[PDB]
Amino acid sequence: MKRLGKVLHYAKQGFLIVRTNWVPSLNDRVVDKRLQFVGIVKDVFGPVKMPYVAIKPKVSNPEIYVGEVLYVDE
Amino acid sequence: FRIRKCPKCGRYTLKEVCPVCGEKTKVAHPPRFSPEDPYGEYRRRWKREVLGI
Amino acid sequence: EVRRILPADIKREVLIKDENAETNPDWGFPPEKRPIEMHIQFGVINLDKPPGPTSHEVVAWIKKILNLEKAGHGGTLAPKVSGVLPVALEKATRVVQALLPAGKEYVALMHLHGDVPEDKIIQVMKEFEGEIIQRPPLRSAVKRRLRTRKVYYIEVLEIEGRDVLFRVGVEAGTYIRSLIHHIGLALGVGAHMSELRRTRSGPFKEDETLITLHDLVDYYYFWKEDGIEEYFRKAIQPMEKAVEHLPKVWIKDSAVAAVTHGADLAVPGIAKLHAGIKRGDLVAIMTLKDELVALGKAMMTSQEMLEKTKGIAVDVEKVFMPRDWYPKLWEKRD
RNA sequence: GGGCUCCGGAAACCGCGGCGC
RNA sequence: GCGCUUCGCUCCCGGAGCCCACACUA
RNA sequence: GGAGCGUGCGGUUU
Ligand SMILES: [Zn+2]
Repeated sequence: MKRLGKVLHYAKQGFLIVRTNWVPSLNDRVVDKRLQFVGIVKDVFGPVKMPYVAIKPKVSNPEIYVGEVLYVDE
Repeated sequence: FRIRKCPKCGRYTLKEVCPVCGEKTKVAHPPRFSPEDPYGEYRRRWKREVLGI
Repeated sequence: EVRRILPADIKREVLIKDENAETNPDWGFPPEKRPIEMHIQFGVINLDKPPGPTSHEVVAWIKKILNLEKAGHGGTLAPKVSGVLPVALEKATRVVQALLPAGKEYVALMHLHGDVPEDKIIQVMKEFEGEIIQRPPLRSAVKRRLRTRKVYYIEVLEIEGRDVLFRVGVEAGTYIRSLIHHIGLALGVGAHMSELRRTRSGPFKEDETLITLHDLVDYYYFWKEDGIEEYFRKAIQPMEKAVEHLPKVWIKDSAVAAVTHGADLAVPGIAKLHAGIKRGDLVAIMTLKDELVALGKAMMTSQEMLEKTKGIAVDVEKVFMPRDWYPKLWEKRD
């Protein structure tokens, strides 16, 4: 598990947007700064250098994450 | 539809006037065609007129 | 001067193999100088498709109305999408191939599901310029390589509140609803595609040449009924246009018949060619009258196609020109 | 034996289904 | 209620017809 | 009584 990025905001459709330096992949476990499972992925998209990871969360509370470093469990 | 063009100038826009250009903009997508083309007859009459035929 | 140049655009140098080679005017038919019927036989319509019908219906209609035996299109557009759609005719239909890999250019209306400050919109738009990701990875498939897609430019002409108007250049199979939706996700608010309209498909531009079903049909009747070619003539492009972007080689009149009869093309038959050609890539073989003969794949580098003297240099794959036009000239001596 | 062209690999329905106004 | 569900292209299988061509040096 | 681009299935008029 390496870091993923700071959460820029919550997408009105239902996704956490963490902006990134490297590319993850579909169905990677994403966690919190204390290994607290956050969600799974559905999209990376945009500049192959510095992409965007879009997260579809699976805990009921989504918006709590704005402005946090959501680490990416292997 | 919403997408528009200077006829004389070709630039695209949403506005009904050309930003820095002459005339009034037209809907970008071309008008719809039916294979029957029930009225082409008329149209061609028109067109002949407009371009000496 | 410009911000809008694709890979098709890049001007490729002519390298001359035989300085002297010259074409006898008697054989063949130079494109923009061939009888109306033959012009149709080997021609392509740069059509401004309307929204509503599917890409093929339109074709189907054209076929029907012009009384052709065959027609077809390269690169289908969704029924709601209008804009540049080239329609290939009769003996020309197969050319279409050429266009599929070729670059696209579009005009698009992006509706937003939420208010983002204007200043920050043209900023997140920017970063989508260059090598972009078009599908997520790590599956079962422990891959090499990846699904990068090239976006040549993003130009934002206008932006009122929630609606965003921008022009964009893109590589071959860049799914366009898919792109807006992604920037949507990225801005958060979410977005979709109000309208879209293709301004370019490779050599095919939104220009003096681009014709609607309406003028088309009508110019047709002007010819058939009033006996007036020019209008209907100026409506059909030659097929040679469908390759304007491609690498070309030009071949002595002697060579043509062989190729039209399906011979592969060997080094001594090349009068001149394009620089920068590499192995196994689509190439168009032209007569010195700049008419197309066939498509093949390069067997040699252009860079040395001229240094060598014997051997084969294009597996000829598609014969467009009729055998008729050029005499059999391999009636040699030894 | 090797290539290239052209003609095949069905058409006219009616019933369900799917897609869009 | 109207329209569409494929014009075509590639691949395979099967004919029929041209050809076997290193490019005639003015 | 052929596959795919592409959504198809049931019956009748070669
Ligand atoms: Zn203007």
